Amino acid sequence: KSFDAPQWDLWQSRPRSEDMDEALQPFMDMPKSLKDRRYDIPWWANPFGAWYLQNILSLELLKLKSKTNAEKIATYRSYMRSLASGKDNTMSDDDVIRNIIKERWKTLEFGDRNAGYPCTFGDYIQFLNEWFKSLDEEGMQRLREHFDRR
Amino acid sequence: AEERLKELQRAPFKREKYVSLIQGKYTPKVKKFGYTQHTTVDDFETKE
Amino acid sequence: MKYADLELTTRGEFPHGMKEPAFVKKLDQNIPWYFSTYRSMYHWPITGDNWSDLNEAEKHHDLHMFYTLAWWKLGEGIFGVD
Amino acid sequence: EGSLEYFESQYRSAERAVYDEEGRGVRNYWPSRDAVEGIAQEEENDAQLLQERLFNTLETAGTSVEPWARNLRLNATTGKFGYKTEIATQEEKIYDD
Amino acid sequence: FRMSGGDMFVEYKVLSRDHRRSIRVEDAIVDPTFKRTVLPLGWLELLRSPSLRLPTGYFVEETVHVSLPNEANAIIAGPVVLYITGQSVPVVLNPYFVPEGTWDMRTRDGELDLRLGMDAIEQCTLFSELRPGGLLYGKLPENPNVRRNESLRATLGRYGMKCDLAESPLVPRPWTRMRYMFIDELQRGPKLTEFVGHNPRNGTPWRFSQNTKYFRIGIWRDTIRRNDMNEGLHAHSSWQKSPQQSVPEVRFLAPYP
Amino acid sequence: MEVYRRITERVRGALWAHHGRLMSERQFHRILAFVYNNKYEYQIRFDRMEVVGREWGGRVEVVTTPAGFLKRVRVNPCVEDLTLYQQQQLILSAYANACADGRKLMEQAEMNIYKQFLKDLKPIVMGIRDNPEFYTVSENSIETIGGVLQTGDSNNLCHTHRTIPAAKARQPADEVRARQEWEQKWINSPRGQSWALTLRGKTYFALHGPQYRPRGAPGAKKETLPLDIPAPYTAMDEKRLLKKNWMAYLDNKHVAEVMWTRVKIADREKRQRLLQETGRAWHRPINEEAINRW
Amino acid sequence: VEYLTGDITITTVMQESYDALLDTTPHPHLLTNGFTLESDAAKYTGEVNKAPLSPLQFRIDMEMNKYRRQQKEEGVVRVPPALWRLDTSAIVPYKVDSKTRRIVNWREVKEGIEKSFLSVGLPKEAYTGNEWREMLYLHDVIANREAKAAVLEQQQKLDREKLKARERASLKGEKSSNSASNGIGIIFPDKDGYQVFFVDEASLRPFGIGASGTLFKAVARVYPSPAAVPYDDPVHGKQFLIDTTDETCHLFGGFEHGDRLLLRAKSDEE
Amino acid sequence: ESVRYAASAYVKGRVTLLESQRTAREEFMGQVVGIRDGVLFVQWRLLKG
Repeated sequence: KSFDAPQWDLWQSRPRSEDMDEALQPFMDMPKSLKDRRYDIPWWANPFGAWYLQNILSLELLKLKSKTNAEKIATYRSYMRSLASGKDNTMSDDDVIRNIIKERWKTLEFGDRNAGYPCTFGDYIQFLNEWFKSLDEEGMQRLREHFDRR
Repeated sequence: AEERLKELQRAPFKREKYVSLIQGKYTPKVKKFGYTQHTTVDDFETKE
Repeated sequence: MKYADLELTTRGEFPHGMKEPAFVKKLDQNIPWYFSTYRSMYHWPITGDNWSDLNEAEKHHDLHMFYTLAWWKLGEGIFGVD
Repeated sequence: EGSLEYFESQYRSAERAVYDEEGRGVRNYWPSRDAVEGIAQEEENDAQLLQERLFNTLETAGTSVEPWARNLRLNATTGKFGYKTEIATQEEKIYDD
Repeated sequence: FRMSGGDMFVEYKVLSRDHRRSIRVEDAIVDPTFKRTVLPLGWLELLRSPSLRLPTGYFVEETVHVSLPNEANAIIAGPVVLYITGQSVPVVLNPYFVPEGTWDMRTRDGELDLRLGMDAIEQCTLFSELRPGGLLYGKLPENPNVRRNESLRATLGRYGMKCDLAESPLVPRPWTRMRYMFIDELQRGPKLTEFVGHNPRNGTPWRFSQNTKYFRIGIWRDTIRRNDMNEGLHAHSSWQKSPQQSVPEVRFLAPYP
Repeated sequence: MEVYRRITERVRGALWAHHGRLMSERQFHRILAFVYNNKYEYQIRFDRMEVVGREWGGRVEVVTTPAGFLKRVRVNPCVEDLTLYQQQQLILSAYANACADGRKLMEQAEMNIYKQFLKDLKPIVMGIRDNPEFYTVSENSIETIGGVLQTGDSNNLCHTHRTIPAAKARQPADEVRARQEWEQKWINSPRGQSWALTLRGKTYFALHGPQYRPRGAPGAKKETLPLDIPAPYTAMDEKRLLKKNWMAYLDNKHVAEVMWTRVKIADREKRQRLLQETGRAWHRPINEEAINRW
Repeated sequence: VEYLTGDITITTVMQESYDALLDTTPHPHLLTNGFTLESDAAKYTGEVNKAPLSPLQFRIDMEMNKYRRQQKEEGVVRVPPALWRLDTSAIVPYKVDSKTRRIVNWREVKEGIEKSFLSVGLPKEAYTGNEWREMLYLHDVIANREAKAAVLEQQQKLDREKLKARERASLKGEKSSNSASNGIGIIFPDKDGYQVFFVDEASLRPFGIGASGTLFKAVARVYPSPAAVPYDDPVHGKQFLIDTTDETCHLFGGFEHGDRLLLRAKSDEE
Repeated sequence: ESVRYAASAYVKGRVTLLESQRTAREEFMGQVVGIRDGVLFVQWRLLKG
């Protein structure tokens, strides 16, 4: 056996067919006896899927800092008619919202979830693997576009 | 007739308030120019 | 779907492709010319529409793309709003 | 449209809130600190209206959802999962190929 | 393509194969009751252009009964190109050339009563007019597979259509299928294209990585004394001193960096 | 093409000269594109018809689409006896008088296009001069680093014109709303009730009611209030560029400045020529202090 | 094209095999017939017996996602009316064969979800009188749209047969040329479809307008206000403002003004 | 109990009770078409919108 750190690409060098049955590598390497013990449950019962559901997908639970009346007025009159020299920020609550989301992706950390953080790493790539196998044609097209862009 | 039936079934919804379900949202959403989502103009679009 | 609570202790390091390699002092062949002298048979990118039953281009590209997306955690925190 | 409508509505409210706060009817350029930094109660009332209709009818219809699913979804939205770590047998860990 | 009286009228242009000779037809019925399109026999000699590849004007010239329009009463002649006004793609017929006696369409004064059959409908955008909901669907010959009077949403409803397009939140909306479009000139510039191999087409775009035999001593000398310039083949590697590494599709004309 | 692009550059340049607004290249080209497509439409429809030029007596006839294409030629057997040279010249001159008639038609068409184009520019142009801050000084008044000097002569000859009512604003929009107020006032009156049953009335309703256009019929289905693009009050292309990259900002403002200068030079050339034609100006510089003494 | 030609057909064998594999393989959003229950999934699900998806909760989350979507796209949501309630009546849960531990009705479930989701949530009193009226009318108009199409096509065949019969068997001698073939009949669109109108001297002349091409101006006697027409009834002792319009009356089942209508009364009287 | 059209939809009874009250003279531009069951058909031209 080779005891150096695991490569994630090993499937490309070896002609083993159980590989291609699953997306990510550590699940390709998984014995059948263990794969038997993964049980099918709703996608949000996967703690990472839960995290994704709460933070990203649920807008309704997102609260924004409420604007004062002065702020409401200055903002409105900025939006409707532009006069130069003004504060360049005037940030759309759309931009703000998307900033809060992207920093929610920043602040997401994995680990033991009896400690602080929401997800095991294994938990995360597990949801990821279930999802990558789950892709349609236009699904993985959207994926590859997303990948080419970012 | 089908589309008009759809309008009528959704007609009581059109009489209520607009309210953001993100509370603390004020600034309007931008709808850009030429996006297919936003085109209201039917030049020749008949039932046919 | 198909969830178990699994412990994965060691993931190998990031596939950024750039890691300081193992350093040596002496080398086996002391003959650097072999680097510049080496040729190979031609790599032809395509033959006749490039059809294959194993779909190689598509499949291999996606498989690389998957663990790449995994490691960058979908590139989702990196970009703010310009 | 409908962003703009809401937007314009809350502006109208905020400004007739600031400029005449007491509803006397005349324009006041020296407003109290409470009317300037004060938040509109209409925002809160709108949240409470959504609560009263949309979410309430959703929990009402969610009454007859079978118990494990409610308890599980509750675990999800809270974030606490009692889950026992599946332990790979020595044969699935060290002695596996 | 225009509508009247319940049916289509299309302008088209008949042509020999080398496009030496041509005939316009202004209003032709699009009728899918004709297995194959019919022309007056007289045109056979008008459209015959004897090129090099076809020493006689046509590749196929034979006699068929052709009793469908109205024992060899007609002639199958191919291949004659046909350009319909709506379509970008030429349609290539092997039509029935009919004499006067077999069928005479003089029908109204100056009017030749020509029509287009499924020979030419199969090859156009016109074909999509043949499916349920289209404008030729009424005129399909009766089948078990084609129900005459059904409403469209009734039919599609049987095939499994439930709601309107992307109405359920589970199906992504059609227009987010394509969000970004990549045009090198408008953003970030062109790629830096290298090769290792014989040609640009015969090699790989990739250089060799740091783990190469010949690159290790060099890269070492380059890590230790960073500021002085170092000999080696370690230059050719994908890895180097500068923050900008050599890997494929570096955009080198981009303003930043 | 030329007559249009000159006016559009006039607009872009002026837009940046008077207020700090830039027009997006996208916009600038899409104006012109709309003119072009207009011409194209007029062509599409012009080819469905024919113009007939005729030479000597009626015995040489030439049938040609207004674009100058030749469809038919009829000729008397008289012509057949002339000469190849004279036959050619005859037919060619008939063709010429045909192209003449066609070109008369087309030039009316083009006048029409120019009018539509102007009408489409008007919210922009009248967008920039209809503001409470817009002003101009006479072209013959000296300009110095502080401000502009007063032209001395004929204190009667300088009249400042004003486009804006100085009391509370009456905008074009209020005028359109006034127009539909009068439409409804007329319609809903008894005499108007009887008029709406006439042929004139139904002509009016067929042309100018959009509200009654059946779903899917071409054309606007509501009556539109006139576009308002007040120039100093609407940020256009300079704010996006200033947020994104300074370099493109400097380049686009540079383009606008250059265009404005160019326009102004053209106006100076036309002025000079009109001045020479009427003999107030010489053909070479005779006054060099008007140039060298600055 | 082969399907529309009749050449290729979907058979019962193809159909049922199609259904077989549609049952026995994994569906992306739903549990499928031929999904095996796992005893030990209780470690997570919390229950040993039942199926690890609840169609009711799935529907609910679909509603939630519908609103989250309308918000993501338009920035704002319309608050549902107070008379609005989600209809859960059409939803049935997963049934499991105890012996083989599989899900028997997958299709019953899917049909349930779709049928519930499509249904609008609000009753009759959430509407204006006019709105409810027009809605009923339009239901009937579709459901009959089919059969009316049928009847119409039949009568069209009858009309054309009558035309070619009428032109052929009247006179062949004067109707073979151009004046009589253009002359005897026209196919032209009518309110319900392309119909056949008879153009003839003997047919047209009682009306005092020349022929099928005649242009004309006319002056007609109309109600000054067809919206409100003041009929006085001695019998009921009533003042009646009656609305003679095509639309308002169309709403009532399509009956227009001036329509000759047989009705037998129910308590035979026609 | 039952409603059915006498003859065809387009054959129209004369409404006498409202006939005396038709007042306004209104103008039309149109084109003759044909005859179905003695009923004259017309195509109107100036048409709203």
